[PDB]
Amino acid sequence: TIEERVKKIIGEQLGVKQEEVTNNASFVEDLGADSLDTVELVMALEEEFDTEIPDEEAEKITTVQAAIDYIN
Amino acid sequence: MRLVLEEPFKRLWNGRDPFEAVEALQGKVYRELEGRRTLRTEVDGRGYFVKIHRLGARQEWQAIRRLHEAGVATMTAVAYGERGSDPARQHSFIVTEELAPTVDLEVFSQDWRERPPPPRLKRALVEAVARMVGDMHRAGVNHRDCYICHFLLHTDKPVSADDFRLSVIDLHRAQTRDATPKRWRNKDLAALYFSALDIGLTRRDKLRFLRTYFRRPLREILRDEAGLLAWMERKAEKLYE
Ligand SMILES: *P(=O)(O)OCC(C)(C)[C@H](O)C(=O)NCCC(=O)NCCSC(=O)CCCCCCCCCCCCCCC
Repeated sequence: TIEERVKKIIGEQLGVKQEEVTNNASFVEDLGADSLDTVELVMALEEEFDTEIPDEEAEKITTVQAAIDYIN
Repeated sequence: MRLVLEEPFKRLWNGRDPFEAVEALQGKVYRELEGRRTLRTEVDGRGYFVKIHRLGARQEWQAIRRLHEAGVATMTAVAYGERGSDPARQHSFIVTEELAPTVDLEVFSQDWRERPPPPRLKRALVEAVARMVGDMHRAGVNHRDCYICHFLLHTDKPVSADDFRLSVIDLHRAQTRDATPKRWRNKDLAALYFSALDIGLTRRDKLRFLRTYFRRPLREILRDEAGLLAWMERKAEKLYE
């Protein structure tokens, strides 16, 4: 199922515990990510869902909710 | 004097002056850039490109030879020659086999902006070029005409993200050393990028390229190549019009 996959990737990618992966948490300030990690996160999403995210959309993926919204 | 003959021209020019024989080969003739010459010819229907200089064939020949040593897929050279009393003003030739059926990557990506390919196929091609160019550079060869059109995708089989092969072609200006100076590395990388501004590469398709090209972490690349990458991005902006 998809709603969970996104949560799992952010966690395996950002090295944060699943409990911290909240739809309200922005990666930069809440999950300890810097710049590039978000992008490596966006990439990891592209690669797990075998899709492509346009640069306009990928720059709007700054929170966990932002991430799930796009996949669905 | 330098001369290497392979089949079919080894027998074909047995008791023949090969420098005469290349000039006697026939077929669709092309570029005549001051003494230079290119023509397609067939021997038992195969198809070969003939390049005659009367800058010479040496550049292509040593690039092709180094790339074969290094395992980088490229043209195969069946005939090569240099002669002349003035080592500067030599008469040279080189005949390469045709690679076919192929489609070059510019044509292949012609309309990715509007007919988007499968993402995985796309990234596999981006990465396959990153590997070849990196491999080329680490083997001491800089292309000098490193554009996507000089990479052949092989169409003798159906192409998928899991199964496809590339060949790099046109090495007529390629420089072969034991180590590729960084300025020359960067020129190729610049040219490869500018040839690809119109195929819908995301920012991440370009980072994917850089990582595979350098075989270094992304964070180190963005730090140590910062000025190169900022220049390329600035040129690429102006070139977009
Ligand atoms: P934070 O740490 O503050 O910043 C984050 C970030 C992303 C690192 C930073 O903002 C940044 O440095 N740039 C912003 C956008 C970006 O993603 N830049 C990097 C990519 S652009 C680049 O690096 C310049 C040139 C691109 C590299 C060459 C591309 C080669 C492509 C050729 C491929 C051929 C195959 C084609 C198939 C047919």
